[PDB]
Amino acid sequence: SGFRKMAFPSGKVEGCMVQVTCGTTTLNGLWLDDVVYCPRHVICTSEDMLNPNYEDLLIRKSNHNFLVQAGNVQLRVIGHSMQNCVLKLKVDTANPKTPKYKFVRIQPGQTFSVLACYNGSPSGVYQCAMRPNFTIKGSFLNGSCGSVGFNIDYDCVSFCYMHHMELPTGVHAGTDLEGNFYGPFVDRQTAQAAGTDTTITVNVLAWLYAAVINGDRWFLNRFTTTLNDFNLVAMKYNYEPLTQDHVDILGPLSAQTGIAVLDMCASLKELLQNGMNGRTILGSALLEDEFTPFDVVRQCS
Amino acid sequence: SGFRKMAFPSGKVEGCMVQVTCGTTTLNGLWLDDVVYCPRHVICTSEDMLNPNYEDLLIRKSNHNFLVQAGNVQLRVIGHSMQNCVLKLKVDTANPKTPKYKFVRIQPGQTFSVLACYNGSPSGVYQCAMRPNFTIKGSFLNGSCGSVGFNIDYDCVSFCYMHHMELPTGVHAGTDLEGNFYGPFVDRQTAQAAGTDTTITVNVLAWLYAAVINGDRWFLNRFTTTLNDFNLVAMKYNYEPLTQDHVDILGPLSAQTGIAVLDMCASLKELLQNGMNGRTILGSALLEDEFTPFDVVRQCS
Repeated sequence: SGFRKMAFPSGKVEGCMVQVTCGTTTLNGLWLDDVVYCPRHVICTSEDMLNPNYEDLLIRKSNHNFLVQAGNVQLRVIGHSMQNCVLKLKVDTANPKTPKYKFVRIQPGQTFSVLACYNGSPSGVYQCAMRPNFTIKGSFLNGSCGSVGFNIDYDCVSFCYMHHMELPTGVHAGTDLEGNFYGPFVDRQTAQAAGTDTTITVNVLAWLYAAVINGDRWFLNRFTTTLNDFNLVAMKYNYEPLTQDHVDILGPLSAQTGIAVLDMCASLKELLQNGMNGRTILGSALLEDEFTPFDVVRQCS
Repeated sequence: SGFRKMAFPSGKVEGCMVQVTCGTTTLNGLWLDDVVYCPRHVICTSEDMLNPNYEDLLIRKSNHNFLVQAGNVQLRVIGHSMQNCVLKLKVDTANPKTPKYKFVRIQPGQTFSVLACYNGSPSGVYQCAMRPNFTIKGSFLNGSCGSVGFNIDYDCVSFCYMHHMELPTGVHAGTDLEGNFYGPFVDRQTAQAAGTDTTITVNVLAWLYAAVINGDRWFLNRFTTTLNDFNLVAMKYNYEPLTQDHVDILGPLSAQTGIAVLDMCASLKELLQNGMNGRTILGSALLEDEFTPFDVVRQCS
């Protein structure tokens, strides 16, 4: 029993982290088979970041301008290309520690682990959610660029995220491993608006189910409610709309606890309308939304 | 910028996890050089756990009664011994993935990473604190016994914790890697009292310093206070007494923020006496105590 925000074991990803340098800039890259992937802004100076023409800046670079270091080993670059906002450096050796992997583009509200890295060396691991507005609230100090987010299915690593930048607001933005940004962001140091962020309703409900399984039941109510009634309450509190697809994903958890989803929505409604009166749920004084239904099921199982 | 509860990268520990079976019971072991370490209650049935005589139960066992499996590999046991509450199985091969390691016994209020494992295979990693009452609030399902807690100093892994049991209260208890329990607990399925748990004051202060560095300053006050005045407030709120050793450890953080420790205690006092008025600090509605001063410094650096 008990409930912690758990990350995937990071070992399979640690063996893929490398350091990439172009000119003066050093950041993290991901070495898989004979390709190294890193943020294309590695080729920019701090002055370039105001308004970079990446194609033009990349033109000034040849294979020998890219220093790729894996531990103490030096890799030889035999090709370079830009794919969207990522650089792909073809190297002459396959990474012997390449795990089974896929590149996936995750959906807002899904969770993943981040291995935060500096100069190609891992420093820490944490679990987070992609926010509905396609930002992440991470821990990214200078030189963490190129650190990656991932999920693990027994032996396959699904890479879903590469860190690129901190917005002026302090939240973080990045790409999938094909270099397409999540959300409206660009790799340019300019003012950039993230949308209003909403709370991930299906995750909150999943976590409430986690709480019941673990013995916290005070929030359970006499009331029930309807999908439209609840969504009225959600819209007011900047919770994302709950759909029947969400209700269905919560099915196994409803089965385990014997609590119907709409009964649990009515508890959430009262929570939203009345607050927590200084009480806690699973040790938290706020409604937690970075556990998916899948996360809760896997941790309990 | 930004602040997350970060665990150490788990790779060095993943390569040490094995599965140990004696009779019907299977749990996790730690394979380092040519020794496997696991909880001695691996040799107990569920009936044995009421009141086990470990010496007598161990007598009925010989080397070939202990099945040690590392992935698909099978290890050969050439010796067994009981050290306090841990069994040490001498095997015929050194673990080739043995990192540089030490065994350390940590102090209450210090933090470490846990690799939660089931049948010798890792499932998740999280960061936690040893509570002042020598329990941990973990995530330990059936078969997590023998999962280990650790810190990492660049390349050395310092093992500090092995999980043994869940108390009837839902909190967890375990040993150092010499088999000495943290706290008053025994490896017996009987009612066991944990002391009153207190909040780790020096960690809360460290986290407040983290908050200032990250831009949350609302809690900063006009007041200051004294060590004895503050400790009056701490005792009332079940916070552990703050000493000059603690004030000193907070020195680097006081230097970075230009805020004297006692000024920050006065902010904490007002927080403790007035609550948070529905506000948050670093995204939390409660005062967080599982970051040490060292944790905060390392993450900011």
